[PDB]
Order: sequence, then C-alpha cells, then structure tokens
Amino acid sequence: VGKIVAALNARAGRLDVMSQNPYNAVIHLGHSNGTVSLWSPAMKEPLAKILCHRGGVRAVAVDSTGTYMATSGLDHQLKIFDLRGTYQPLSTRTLPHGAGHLAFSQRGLLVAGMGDVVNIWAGQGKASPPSLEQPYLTHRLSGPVHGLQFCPF
Amino acid sequence: KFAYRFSNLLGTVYRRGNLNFTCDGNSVISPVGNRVTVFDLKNNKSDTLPLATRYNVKCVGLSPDGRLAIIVDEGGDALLVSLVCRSVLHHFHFKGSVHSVSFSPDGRKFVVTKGNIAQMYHAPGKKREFNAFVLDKTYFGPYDETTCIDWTDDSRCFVVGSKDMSTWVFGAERWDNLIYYALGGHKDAIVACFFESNSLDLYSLSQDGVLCMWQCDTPPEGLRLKPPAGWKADLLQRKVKYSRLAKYFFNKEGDFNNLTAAAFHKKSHLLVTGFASGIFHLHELPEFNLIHSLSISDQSIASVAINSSGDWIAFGCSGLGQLLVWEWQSESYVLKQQGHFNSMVALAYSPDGQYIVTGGDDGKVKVWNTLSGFCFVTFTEHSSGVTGVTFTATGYVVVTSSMDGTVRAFDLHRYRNFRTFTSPRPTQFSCVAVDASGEIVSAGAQDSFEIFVWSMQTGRLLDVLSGHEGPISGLCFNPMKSVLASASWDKTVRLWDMFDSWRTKETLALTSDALAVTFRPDGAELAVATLNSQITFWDPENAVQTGSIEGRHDLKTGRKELDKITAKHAAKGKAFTALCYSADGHSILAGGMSKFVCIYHVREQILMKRFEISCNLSLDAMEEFLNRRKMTEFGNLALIDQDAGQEDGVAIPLPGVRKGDMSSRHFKPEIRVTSLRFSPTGRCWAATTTEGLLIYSLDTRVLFDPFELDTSVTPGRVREALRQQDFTRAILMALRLNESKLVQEALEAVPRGEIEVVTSSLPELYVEKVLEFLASSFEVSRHLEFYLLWTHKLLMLHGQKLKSRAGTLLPVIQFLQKSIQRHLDDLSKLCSWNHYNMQYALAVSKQR
Amino acid sequence: EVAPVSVSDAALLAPEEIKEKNKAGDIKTAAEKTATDKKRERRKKKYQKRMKIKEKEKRRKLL
Amino acid sequence: RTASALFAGFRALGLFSNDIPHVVRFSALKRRFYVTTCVGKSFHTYDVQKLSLVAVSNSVPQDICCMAADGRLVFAAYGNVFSAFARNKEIVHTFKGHKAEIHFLQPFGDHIISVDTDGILIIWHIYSEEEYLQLTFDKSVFKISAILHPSTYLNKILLGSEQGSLQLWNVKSNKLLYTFPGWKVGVTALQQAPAVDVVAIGLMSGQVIIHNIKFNETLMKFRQDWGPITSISFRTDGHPVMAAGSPCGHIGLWDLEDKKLINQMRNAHSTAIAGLTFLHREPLLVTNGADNALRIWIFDGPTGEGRLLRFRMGHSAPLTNIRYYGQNGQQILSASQDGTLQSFSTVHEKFNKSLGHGLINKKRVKRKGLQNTMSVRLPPITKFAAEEARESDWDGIIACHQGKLSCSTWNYQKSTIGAYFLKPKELKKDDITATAVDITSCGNFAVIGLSSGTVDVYNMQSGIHRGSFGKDQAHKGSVRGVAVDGLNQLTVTTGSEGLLKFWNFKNKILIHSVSLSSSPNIMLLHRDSGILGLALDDFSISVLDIETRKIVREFSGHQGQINDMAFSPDGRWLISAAMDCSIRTWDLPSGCLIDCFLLDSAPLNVSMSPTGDFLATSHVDHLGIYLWSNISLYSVVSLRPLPADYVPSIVMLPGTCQSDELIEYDSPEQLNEQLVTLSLLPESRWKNLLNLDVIKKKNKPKEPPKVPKSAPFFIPTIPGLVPRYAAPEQPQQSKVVNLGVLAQKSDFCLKLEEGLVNNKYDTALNLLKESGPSGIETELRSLSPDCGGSIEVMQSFLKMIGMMLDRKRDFELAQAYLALFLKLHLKMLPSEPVLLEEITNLSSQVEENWTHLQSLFNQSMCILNYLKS
Amino acid sequence: LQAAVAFVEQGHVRVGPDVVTDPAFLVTRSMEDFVTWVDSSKIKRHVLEYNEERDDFDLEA
RNA sequence: GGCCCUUGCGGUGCUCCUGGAGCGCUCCGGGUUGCAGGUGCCCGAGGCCGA
Repeated sequence: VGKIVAALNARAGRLDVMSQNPYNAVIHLGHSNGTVSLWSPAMKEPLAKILCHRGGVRAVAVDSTGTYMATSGLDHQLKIFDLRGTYQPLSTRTLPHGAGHLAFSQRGLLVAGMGDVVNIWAGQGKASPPSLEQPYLTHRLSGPVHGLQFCPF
Repeated sequence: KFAYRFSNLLGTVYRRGNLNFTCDGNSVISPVGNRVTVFDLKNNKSDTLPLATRYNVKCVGLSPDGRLAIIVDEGGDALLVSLVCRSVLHHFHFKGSVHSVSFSPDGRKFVVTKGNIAQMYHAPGKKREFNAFVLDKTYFGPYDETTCIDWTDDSRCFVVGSKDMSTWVFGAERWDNLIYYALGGHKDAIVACFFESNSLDLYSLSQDGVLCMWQCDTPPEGLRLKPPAGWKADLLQRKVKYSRLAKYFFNKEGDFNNLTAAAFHKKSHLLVTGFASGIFHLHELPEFNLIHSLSISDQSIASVAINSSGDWIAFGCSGLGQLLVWEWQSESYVLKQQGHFNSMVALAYSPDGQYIVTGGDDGKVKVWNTLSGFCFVTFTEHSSGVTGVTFTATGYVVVTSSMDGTVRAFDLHRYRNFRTFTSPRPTQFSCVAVDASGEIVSAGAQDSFEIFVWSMQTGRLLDVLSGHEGPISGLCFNPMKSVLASASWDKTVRLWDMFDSWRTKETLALTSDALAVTFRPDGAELAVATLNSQITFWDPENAVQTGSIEGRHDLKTGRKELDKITAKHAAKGKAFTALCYSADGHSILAGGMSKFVCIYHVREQILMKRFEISCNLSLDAMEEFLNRRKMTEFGNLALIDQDAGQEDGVAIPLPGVRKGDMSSRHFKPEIRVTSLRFSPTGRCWAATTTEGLLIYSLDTRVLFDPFELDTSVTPGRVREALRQQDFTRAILMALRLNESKLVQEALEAVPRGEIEVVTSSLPELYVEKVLEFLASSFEVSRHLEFYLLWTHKLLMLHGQKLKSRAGTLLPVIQFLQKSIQRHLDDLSKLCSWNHYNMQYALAVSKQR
Repeated sequence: EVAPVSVSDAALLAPEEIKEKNKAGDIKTAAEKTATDKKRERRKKKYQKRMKIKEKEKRRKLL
Repeated sequence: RTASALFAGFRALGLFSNDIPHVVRFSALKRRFYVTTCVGKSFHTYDVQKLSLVAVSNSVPQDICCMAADGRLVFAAYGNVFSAFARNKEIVHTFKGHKAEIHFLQPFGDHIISVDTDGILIIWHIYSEEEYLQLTFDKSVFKISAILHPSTYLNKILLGSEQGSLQLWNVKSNKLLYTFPGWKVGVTALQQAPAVDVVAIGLMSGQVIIHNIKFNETLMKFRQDWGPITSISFRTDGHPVMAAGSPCGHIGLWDLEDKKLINQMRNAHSTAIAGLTFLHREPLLVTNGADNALRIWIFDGPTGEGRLLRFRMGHSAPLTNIRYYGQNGQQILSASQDGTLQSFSTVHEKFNKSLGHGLINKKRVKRKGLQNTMSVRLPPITKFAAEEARESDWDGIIACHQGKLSCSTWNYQKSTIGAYFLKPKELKKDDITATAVDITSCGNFAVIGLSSGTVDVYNMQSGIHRGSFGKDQAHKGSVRGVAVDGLNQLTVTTGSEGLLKFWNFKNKILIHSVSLSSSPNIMLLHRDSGILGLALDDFSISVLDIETRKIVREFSGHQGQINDMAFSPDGRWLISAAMDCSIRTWDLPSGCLIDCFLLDSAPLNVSMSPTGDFLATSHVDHLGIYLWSNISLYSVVSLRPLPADYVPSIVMLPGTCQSDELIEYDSPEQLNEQLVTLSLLPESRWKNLLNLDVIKKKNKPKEPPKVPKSAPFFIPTIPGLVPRYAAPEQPQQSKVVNLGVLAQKSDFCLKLEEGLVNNKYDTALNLLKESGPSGIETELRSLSPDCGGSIEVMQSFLKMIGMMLDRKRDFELAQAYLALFLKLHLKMLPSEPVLLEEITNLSSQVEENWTHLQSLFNQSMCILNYLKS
Repeated sequence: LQAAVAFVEQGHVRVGPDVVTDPAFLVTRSMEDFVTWVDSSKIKRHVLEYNEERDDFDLEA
C-alpha cells in the first residue's frame, strides 16, 4: 500500500544486529547488553528478552523451520538456542576468532564468517541441532567477510 | 638580497591530535594543523618547529628521555625528530592508519595501534640504517579498531582499548601465566584505560560515561618467564584472574553526555575527564571523590593531558581551536588561547614593528606581540566580520572597518573604542585607510559605490567622494603627500586631493578591472594589480605608466577536488589579489589563491624568487594534477569523503555557503593567501593565509652576501690585525665580510677609550653597516653600555652627514630606534621607582 | 588577555573622568568673584534658559 | 675513524637489477608470489602481480655475491660471510667461518648449505648458528659448479662439477650414494623437472641433458649454439615447454613432448641472462639481466609467441650527466650513453619517469616502432640545462649531443622530445660542434656556444635566432662555458685561449675581459649570490665575484682533472669531484679545506640538493645515482680546517649506510669591570614583580569552579617545581612530632645568614635568580620581622643588592628585586636605623649609575628623532 | 536551464572578480548586477564577434 | 639541417605501484574467555521568469 504501519523505539541505543524467523515472522534484535529481543509490529514492547551472552551480541540467525537460533558475541562463544518453548543453549563452543556473521541454508547447515575465513558446520539435522564438534568445509577469502547468505535452491 | 627564512606561525594554537607535555613539564607540545608548536610556559615563549608534513598531524609520540619524538600524519607517514636539535632524524611509512603511539617508560619499546592490531617495535638505536624501526612483535586481539595504549611502570605488560567494547591486556614478552587476557563489562566504545602505580590493576572508561575497576590477584613482580622450549631446549640439553570491584557513573540518568577525553596521573591518583558538553571533572580514583568541575566551552574537549608534576592539565577544543592550561591547586589559567580556522583575513604592523593587529570573519580583532608570539588584547565590539585593519602612523591606535557598517578606532593606552564612524545610509564597508597625520579616516563600500571620509578628532562625516562605478577594491593614502588613491571595478584608479582648495581629481584608465593599490614607502610610485594578472607601476604626480609586469604564468594554481575544469582553464581566469612593496621598495611581493608568493624585481620586471607557503596536502587546490590512483569508472567520488569530513557535526552544512561553519567545504578549505604585509623595520614580513599568520624573518644562514672581497680579506688577517692593535683596519676587513661573529669579535676586542679614534677613522659607507650590526646587537647581547657608547660616538660624529641622506636610511633608523627604545623603558620604570622612593625614606628619617 | 607579563600599565580611566575640571580649570569662591565674573554667570544662565525654552517648545509642536 | 665529516652514504637511486640471478618466493599468510632481485649492497622485493616495490633491505659492507630464499627468510652472501634477512629488511642471523667467497647457497629445511670457492661445503643450523657438518672436495679432482636438492628425496643433494662428473650425496649419513660419469663438457646448470625422478642438466657446450637419476637413462638432449646454458625453467601450466638461457641474452623454447624447438626468443635482454623462471601453474616467464632490467613475459598469443607484459627498467648504459630539476628537490634528471633522458624521484620509485629516446621524425617511430628506425636515433647527450619556470607553457630543457652541431630541446610534462633543433642558420656541416649550453632564469631564451667560438641566443618558445655576441665571433678558440646572471643583466663566457669576457645581455656590448693563468675547464654560476666558480687545467679552482669581476678565492690540492663542481644552496660550500677519486668541500668564507673523502671509483658528476639535505653523485662505469646525507642538518658538527696537501687514507663505499683560520667566537661574561652588563634571563621572570597581584587576579576564571559540599577537607598536594624550604622531613619514622624538628627557616634565609659572616652572597644569589616571580615575592614577604625573618637578615639582603652594583653585573635584577623589597617593607624601614646606612650607600649608587646611563640613552633617541624630521 | 547549469560548471560566469563554479549560489539583488562573462572565454568571443566589436588586443592581451 | 621500403596525413588493442584505502607471516606465542538511564525523522504550489 505504501504506508508505515509501525515505528517502535527499541530503547537500547544503537541497533546493528537483526534477523527474522521465517516460520515465526518475528524480528530478533541484538544488543550490547547481551540480550535478544523479540518484536512484533502490534506491540509497543518486545515479546520476550533472551540473555544469550556474557558480553555484547554481534550476530543472530535462525533456521527456516524456526526451531533453532544461532548467536555469537564478544566472549567468543557460538551458541545454539532451542526456540520451542525452552530457550536453553543446546550447543556451545569457544572460538579463536570472532563469528561476525551467520546464516542457515534450507537443509540446516550453518556458516560462520570469522575474519577472512568461513567455516560451515553440518549435522544430520533430523530433529537435531548442528554439531559444532568439527567443521564441514573451510575456505579463506581475500578480505574480511562482510556478508553471508545461502542460495535458496 | 632577498634572504628570508620562516620563523613562526602565529594565529593558530590547536587543530587536531593529542597534547603532550615535555618530560620536565615546563613546555607543552601542540599540533597546529600541518606543524607542531612548542609553548614554553617557563620563559613565556612559543616556537614552531621547522618541520612540515604532507597531512595534518594525528599522533605525537614523545620519548621518556626527551631527546626523541615521533610525529605521524593522517596519511600514515611518520617522522622521527630530535627535540634537542629541533631537526628531523629519519622517515618511515606505517602501512595503515595509526590511532595512537606510546613509548614504554623504560625507553626501549613503543606500541603502534593500527587497524585491528597492535605492533610493538624497539626504540631507535645509535646505529643508522635505511629502515628506522625494527618490528618486534604483533598482537591481533580485538574485533574492531584499537584506540588507546597504556604501559605498566615496570614495562612488563601493556593494555589496549578497543572499539568493540572489550579491553585487551598483553605482555611485553611471553609470560607463562599471562600471554593475553580480555575484559568485557562495557556497552560502548572504550576511550581510555590506565594502570595503577605499582600493580596490574586497571581502569576502563567507556564512551557512555562508565568507569570500571579491574583488580588481579598477582603482583607485577609475580610475573614469571615461560620455560624455554623448541630449539633452545635442544641447545640446553647438550593463569591470572581479573575481577570487577566497582562500576561508577559520571552522569545522572537521563542525560547523555559522551565521555571524550581522559587523563590520569598515577602518583597523585588523579583523574581528569572531558566530556562532549565541554565540561571536565576531577576525581581521586580509589574513592572516586569529585574535587571540582569546570565548563570550558560549548564545543567538546578533544584531547587532555597532564604533566609529570601533576599541577598542570592541558585541554584542547577543536570546535574553536582553543588551547587551555589549567592549574587546579591555584584555580587559575596559565595559558588560554583561541583561534578559529580560516578566520583571519586582515593584517597590519605597528610603526615600530613590535605588534600585529588582525581581524577575521568571526568579527574579532586581535593584537599579537611578534617577539612573544601570543595575543595580549582582543576587541569584540564588532558584530560581523572585519574586512580591513590599519595602525595610525604615529600613535598606538588601531582602526578597523567591518561589515557591520562601522569603522571603529581603538586606543592601546586605555583599551577602549573611543570613536565610531557610521554612514548616514546603511552600507557595508570593505576596507579602511587612514592618513599619516591621523586626522582623516576614509572607507569604501560594497554597494553604495562611494568613498566616505570622516574627521578623527570631531567624528562627523566630512565628505562623500563619488565618481567610481562599481565597488571599490581598495584604498591607500600617500604616506608623504596626503592624497587618496582608490581602485574600482570599472577599470579605473582615481586620485583624490584632500588639502586642495579646488578639489582636483585624477583618473587613471586601465585595460581591465583593478583589484589592489599600494604606494612605495617614499610615495613617488604606485602599483595596480589588474584582472588580467598584470601589475602596472605608475607615477602618481605625472599620471604616466612607468612599467608593467606580466604574472599570469607564475601563479601556479591547482585544481580543486570538485572542479570539472582543469588547472590551466581556471588559471586563465584568476589574477593576483595581494600586493606589498618591500621596505626599500626595490622588490614587490604578490600573492593570490595559491601556495606561492612571488617576489619580483620592479625595475628589471623579472621574478627574483618564489616562496612556497605550505606543503600540506590535506588542503584543497594545492597540487596541479590530481592523483590518478583515486579515479574510478564513476569519477573520483568526492562526496563520500565530503560526508566523512562533515561528520564533525557542531553545525549543519548549508547549500551555497563558501566559508564558515555552515559551509559544507569546511574540513578541507582551499589554500589562499588573504593578505601580505612588510615590516616598517624591514627585518621581517608577514602573510595571512588559511593556515594562519606566517612570519618570515632575516636569517644570515640562508645566503652569503659579502660586500667587497679580496684574497687578503680573511679571518686570519682579521685576527692578525687584532693582535697588532690596528683596530680600524681589522674593523674594516671584518665589515667587508658580512659575517656577524667576526665583526662581533672585532668590536668587542676594542678596549674603551679607543672608541672615538675608531669612529673618526671610519669612512662614510661603513656607517650604515655598523648601525645595522649595533641594532642587531642590542637584542641578543649582554654588553649594553659598550654598544651604547659605540652608538653614541658614531651618532654624535656622523649625525649631520646622515641627515642629508636620511631618506634612504629609514628602515635602518627605525630598527635601531626601537631596539634602543626597548631596554630603556624598563630601566626608566625600575630605577626611578627605586630612586625617589629611597629619597622619600631618607626624608622621613629626617623629620623624626 | 591571560598572560604572566603585562605590556601596558595604565589607569583604564581618564584623569578628567576621575575628577571633573571646569573649562577655565580654576574655581573662584563667591567672595573673590569680581563685577564681570558675576555678570558673565548671569549672562550664561539667561542664555541657557532661553535656548531650553526653544527646544521644549519645538518638541511640543512635534507632539 | 670516519673518512668524511660532513657526509655519509644513504641509498642508491635508479638501480633495479644486476648479474646475480633472481629467486621467486611464495609467502605464507599472503597467497602471492614475491621475486627478490639484488641491487648492489642491498636487495629489493616486488610482488609479481603488479611489479610494485614492497621492501628495501638494509645495506651490507661488501657487494652481495650470492642470494637464496626459502619462503621465511632471504639469505645473502658477501665476501666470506653470509647473513639471513628477516621481514625482507633487517638481518637477524649471521654465519661466519669460511675463508673463501661463497658461490652457492641451498636452503635445506631449517639448515643452510654453503659452498666455498676453495672447495669447502658446510651445513649450518640457522637459528642456533652452530656448525652441523663440514665436507671438502679436491679442487683439481672435483670443483663444485652446480648444487641441487631433488624434490621428494630425504636428505639428498646432487653435486655437479666443472670436470663433468656428478655425485649424489646424503647429508645425514654423510656418504657417497653414487657417482655419475656424466659428460666431458662439465656441468653449468641444474634444475628439477616436473617429475619425481627427472632432472635437467646444463652444459658449457650449449647442450641441455634431461636425465633420470634413479635408473640413469637420458630421456632427451637439446643443443643451443649460443654458449653455456645459464639457467633452465619448466612450464607447469599444462603445456610441455622448456626454456634455457644463453649469455648472448637469447631464450630458446623447446617442446618436451615432441623433442623439438618451438621458437626462439631473440634479444630478450641486451646483456647476459641472469635468471629465468616460469611462474608456477602460470603462462608467465620472469627474466632479469645485468642491463638493469626486470621483465615479465606472457605466452598467450598465436603460436605461443611471447610478448612483453610488464617491466621495471632503469638506465642500461653508464651515466653521462645528472642534475636536480625543480626547487622542491624530489626529482633528478639524468642522461646516459643509451641516448635517453630519464627522471628519478628521491622519495619513492612510483614517481620515476622516462622522457624517451632522441628521435628525429617522431611520427615515423609510431608506424615502425623503435626498432627498424635506428638511423633516426640521435647521439648520446653530453650536457644539458633545465629550468622549471614556464615548463607548463613550452619547452624547458636544452641539450647538446655528442659531436652534433644542433642542440635539442625537451619537454618535461609531455615527457618527450621538443619540437626544435637550434642551430645557426648559415652553418649546415657537422665539423663544428656545440660545446656549452645554458638557459635563462625566465626560461624565454637559451644561449648556445660553438667550438668555433660563436655564441648565439635563441628564444625557447619559437626557436628563432635573436642575435649573437661579438662582431663576428665571441672567442678565438672554443667556448668552454656560458652563463647568464639571475636578473638577465650580465652574460659571462669563457674561451679555450684563456680569456674571460663579460657581456650585457640586452644590447650585447662587451664590458670587461679577464685573462686566466690556465685554460678553463668547466664553469658554473651561483645566481642568487653572484658567485662564479672556475676549474682550470692546472688543477686549481678560482672563485670570483660576477659584480666586481675580480678574483676572491683560490683553491688548490686536487691531484687529477676536475670533473664537476657544486655549490651549497646558501653559497658557503663549493664541492668539486676530481679524477683522483676524491670529493673535496671548500669553505668560501674562510677559503680553507673542510672535508675530503676517497672513493673506490672516480665520480663523474656531483650536485647538491636545493633543500640541502642530500648530495648526489654518479660514477664512471656505474649505472645508478648515489645519495649522500649531509649530517650538519640532523646533528651539530664542528668544522675543522684540514691541511691543503691532504690525501684521504680511508675509502668510503657508495651504497652502504656504514685555529686562526676558522670562524667562531664566544662572548665573555664581562668586557670590563667598570662596564654595566645585563643578564639574558627571560623577561617574564623579573619584569612583572611590581604588578604581580593584578596579573594573577585577571587569570582566575570569571565564574569560580563548582565545589561539592561532600568533598573532603584534605586533597593530595604537589610540593612544587623548586623547593622553597630545604628539608621536608628529617622509612618508618613517626609523623607526630613536637616543635623544634621541622624546618623553620627558608633555604634563602639560611643562605642570607651565612652571608653575614663571610661577606659572600653568591649562593643566595643563585637561589634568588632561579626562583620564579611568585616565589620571589613570597621569599621577600617572609623576610619581614612579622613573618619570621630577623632585622639582621634583612640587613644581609640589602648588602646583597649593593654588591651587585659594585660588580655592575645583572643590573636589571638589582633594580627589579630592590623595587619589590621597597614596596613590601617601606613602612617598617625608616624606624629601624641599621637599614638606613645601607640605603644611603644604595641611594648614591643607583643615582650615579642611572644618571650616566640615562644621559647616554637620551642623547641617542634625540639624534634619531632629528634624523626622522 | 541545462545550458545555464553547464556554463557555471565550465567556469564561463563570474560574480565580480571572483569566478564561481557552484550552481548552488544564491545571488543578492545588488550582486545580480555584476554577473557577466569572464574575460577570455569563448562565449564572450562569440558575443563580441556577432556584434562586430571583436579586437584581438583587448581580449587575448 | 641530418631521415632514403616514404608521408605538412590519420587510427586502434594490452602494460605503466590507491596517502588515509589488499591489514595481519624470522623466532617466541594464542591456552583453562576464566540487562543503569534513550520519543527520533519527514510533511509549502504564488515567479519583477525565458522560450
């Protein structure tokens, strides 16, 4: 239609971390406090606040089915969260460098962009989260990573 | 002949960078745009170092011993200099932008933080190599740009703040218990981070205004070396914890005042912090006790430093370029100066040559003392900018004309604006001119096209001179004849006679539009700059053109970043706009919109010399051919850098403003020499440009100028004559050479009582040389009355003969006079203050 | 301006402003005043009253 | 110790490549190739992507003989010792222990193999620098000429000989595995083929033998009739192509699959091939040579015809003449025997540029290229003069060639030859040649001399003759030099007959003539000072002033022909380079020798920077320009007059980093006892004592600082820059004490008390002149009886003042401090009688001293004012 | 209007002695009286040639 | 002036080092990362016109 339906004040300072859940259609917002806020255009307050890191969050990405969330922060920890009512971190790993960006494919693969290096973690995915034990593929870019996305099909 | 060297840059005290005190704590090192100035508060002095750079100085690293310093510009070029010798040692190029440089307290290592990394280098050694700094180690911790550096007093570990709101601590060499450690607990960018006096406990300050204290369990001597391993073991065969004790807030909730600068003195446990609102706070860290706080300016505080003793704190505000030194215990200012960038447009000298008055677009009139280099009186009566300024020929009176429509006169005896002249019609004045007698004041308008003339003593409008068509470019009174010459844009220069019963007027027609008019010091020749870049020399009394000078090619002008046209096409439409005769009048100085000032020989109509004002490449239009490296397929893309530069804030850039805060092109102004002036003394000259006020002074080192050389003339024969007591011949041979040290020795060798014989034997030609050397001597010589006797004898012997040729000796006498004046005045203040007072005491004892 | 040394030392206020001086620069008591001196003061006072009436009356017309 | 005093070598300019072969080095953390080339006493590193300089190494005392690279480090050998370079710049490890020059270097893991000339082979551990293993081979039986470590072989190295035998060795077991009989020609090159067990062997006869070392069969043989095979490389991008170098500079491409010659590259380099290498998995060839060239070749054209892709080049022939161009000083103009003009930047090599070859009929060169147009090529440039003014509008360089009548012109911004050939119209033959050229300051006119003795003036913009000096010819003999004054007022020329003539530039009228003792050789004029320098055939140098046309200085001491001369920008130093391989600096104001340092090679040209930082020299057979730093700028140097008949014992290498006569005088503290003298103590310290209170009051802010009420009473304190009180306290002592322990008298007051006994107040004087005005006022205020100072002590301060008036030194301090003291205690003063007797002495002394000075001051000013009116 | 914007970018118009290249430049009623062709511009050559008032001495100089 | 398979004549296709703007690599080393207070920004067309 071309009309602004909502304009909401997150009330958390600068906003730099954002992703949506395709199954859920809610918006996730990361903050330097370490919390991720669930937003909807109808409400003037966030649906929920989820404390994920001991420092500031710099990335958030959730899968197509809407089951898991992947977040990374300043404490150099990669976390996988269960979004089906429990909101506990299913997987945890400490990293040498920092995961600046994250994404999911349509089969459940997760890629983290750290510096000039990308790493992809794969799991069986059949009602299970990605296994962060050992990466699936590696590749070294010419420069530092600024954007990641999977082709749909 | 024309041997002048750059001596000082007045008018600017702070542009950008960090401030540093010298090791002893008496002097302050301040970056002024392209250069670096040292202000010596101990002796009330300011000196700009001779070094220049391609771009503005971003970082200054000062060595603990005080001998060495590292100066880095924005482009990444670094310069290793000695403060003792005030000379550049060597050059280097850091690959990327450096946020800061800090020397280790021991003096062996220094850390350079650049990009996302911090590289630690060794200190430069006595050995000279093509590569100055030998890189030692690299650390690659943070997510984002590193900001600040601090070192432990034991030089065992250092700490680096980062933009990613984490603070990293590293070890100088690999410790088994501490290789690196990371700290969080913040939600905004780290501004500074410090260490305790004798422990590894640290402080972290965020841009939000939060202070965090971190304490470790391990004493700094507890650090242990890693056990040797690898290949050293083959030769031999044959963690700590941090806890957050406290978190403090510098601001009340609901107020967003960003912390911008911080400094911390370890021995006194003192913190000084400057905020975006222009206020600074003092605290005692372990208890966080607010001692007192001040408001410095409306603009933010960019850099803050504290001296070794802890008594003085340095503040810089880049909004107005304001520099302040504050002594907290005495609750008083030691130094406080302010100068806006690109403000100055006007210039003048006092008749003595001791003071310089300037006015700017801001509307402020400032008087500077050239010897000290500091402003000492400022007049703010004018509301809009000052276009012109002038001293009266006799008194200590300064006259200004402004866009307010007012011409105001100020006295230096009482520091008041005693007379103000305004037109009956609301008009804006563009320049001022005052007669040598000082009775007549004159001004010209932007729009009313007519010259207004007022009386000084009465203050009424004597007359309105009309006849010009178009605005008046400039005015000047003849110094000896009391006639007024005014140039206008109708290709004419008109001469007006004031003390003439029949109101005789003259016109001088020109091929193109006129821009400036100046008289020679004697007043018998006149110079007009025209729009076709020609300087024409006329004889005013006979209205005949003596000569012409073509100067279009000499004004090398470069293309601006946004110009579609090339350098040559723009140059075809630009001419000279500032002219100034030398003290003798044999040479003329011309300047305009370029980094060059051209000195021409008027009689030969040839260019003797070209002076380069600046080499700063962060100023627009400096270089003729823009760099091909920056070009892309869609153009040079200047607007991205334009937005990055205008991100400074403070105001909002407005379309169509050429100059000022509202002008979009303010971060990188064009290079322009607004005005030139020459000292009446003749020992220096000055120029007002965008960079500031520039002083060029006589220096014997620049050029060798003997008078009459011979194979016999040599210092060996000079000292041989000295040993033979033939003083006169030694003096003559020492004067035939123009070395100051030899003639100094030759004069000081003579014992008293033989002075008059030497003076009588001197020929007429050498008299001027001896007077010049004596005048130079009174400034820097301990032996006052020796040179007093010399001057007294030569003057009493040759005054009558010098009277006939007094016309050509004016620059010399002026010089001599002021020197002989200077010392005298202070003695006349002090000795009499003793004498009479003592006599008064001797009176009271008698009445008892 | 702020500086550790002062270039010019002055009263900042003119000597006439501190103590006002008559045009003649001398003051005479009523006893000393001669015949002409009293006549001049009478002449000046009548001279002032005359012109002030003209200025007040002119101002009255403008209103 | 150091041969010179004023000068030291800094860097070389214009040199890119030499005979030492290059090495190609892959890097970790950066997926790129780097190629390292030796340059004299250093080396340079370039990325192969764009041939951009990335690092310049530190200098070594001797010329590098052999080079090696192993990814992490770069190894360089000079003399009998070799070192390892880290970060491509700075040495971290040096290895001594060889008595002969190193001729081969082979990096072997963490160990390095060095082979000496006499026949010693030693393996060194890099980091520990210890000697692992040493072997010797008989020089007559087996002299090593090639070293190779085949890939995929554990601890095995293959050694070849000039005799023709090959030996395979194992370093770890230290035994001879096998001996190859080989061929009687002798081995000159070894290379690893793109196979597990195959090598390529070069021979001195021009034959390359590709061999399998495991089973000893020869796969194929190729023969080039160009001399010994310098280097061999293999193409690994999927095409079986082999390239082998030759000392003629030619390259032959052999087809490995069909055992045939593909094509031959002719004149890839003018000089001998140093090293050629195919880049890994690339169709690229990297070649360098002794002609100061580095080239990249790509084989992508039809028939695999290689074409030049990139290059970095300097002068390929010895230099003739060099000169700084421009007043900024970042660029130098140089001409060489190859017949081209080039510009070299002194800050970075990216601003280097070439002006091209001398070419008549330029449009012909466009159609047919540089080659096949050799006839129109011009002879090499011998002399030239350039001026920066008017360079944008028209030409600014005039140059005279070897044995040619005409003079050529050059354009800087266009970076090509000019449009005029300047000559007299009448002459056409080349029997007469042009000898001396000069260009005027304004840049309009150029003055050309001839061997016949005629001097002409031409306009630079149009090239039209503007007249000539003399009725028919200026000089009888050849014109050696011409010069034009800066103001275009006097033109001075020289002749072979020995006459020096001065002319008017405008109307061309002779003024004066000077005879010379010997024939002048070279001539230069320092325009701004007006100082003219002459070098004569009798090895002396004569200096004369152009204005008075008379000799001012004579310099002798050179033992050879003087080649070129140079002036410092200030005009105080004359630098002359001679054939005796010495560069001498003369001090014009004194006329005595200051510096003389010897050189390995005779210097041809010398020129001083316009800024004065650097000195540039060029040599007889070297291809580059060498810069020498003037150390007077960055350090203080005391000039010392050397004896005239001096020969420098110590030689200084070019490219490596490592009395009554003089004029200086120091003024004594006092010329005479009766003379009044003043100190140069800063003005702010003593002139503001009487007005101190009001000066401090204005400094305080308009609005006082905001102080919180909760703030405590005690805040930390800094005692001050100078201690007014001598003793703060008498490790773990008590801090609660009774009276009589803490200091109760100021250090100044203590010194004053001692001054009474011995009549000496110098100690108190030093404290008084060191403390600042705020401190001085406090000290004098403390002197009062109320503040704790006895009236006896105030008597001491009055006697201090009197003493300074008898010595008549520090006169301004005497008046300043006494004035403050009078202001403070005037009310107490007349009551106490003792202080009066000091005043009566003091009052007389200040009266007689001021009155004598006040008269001398007043008579001076009144005379000066009378001169004004 | 596209021609008018073109001229200021190519530096053919001056306001007084100063030549301005910024299209965003508001001109005062007084200053609009002194906008004219800069000297030695090809457009002023065309105008003077049309009016039969072209002399090479003054323009080129 | 010189040119001799030439031209007062013309055209093409590649190469020619980003100031900040391809950072990080001798050795050593990197492991046990051990919820203060935020309400923004945008919204005016009338011609002392030219064709």
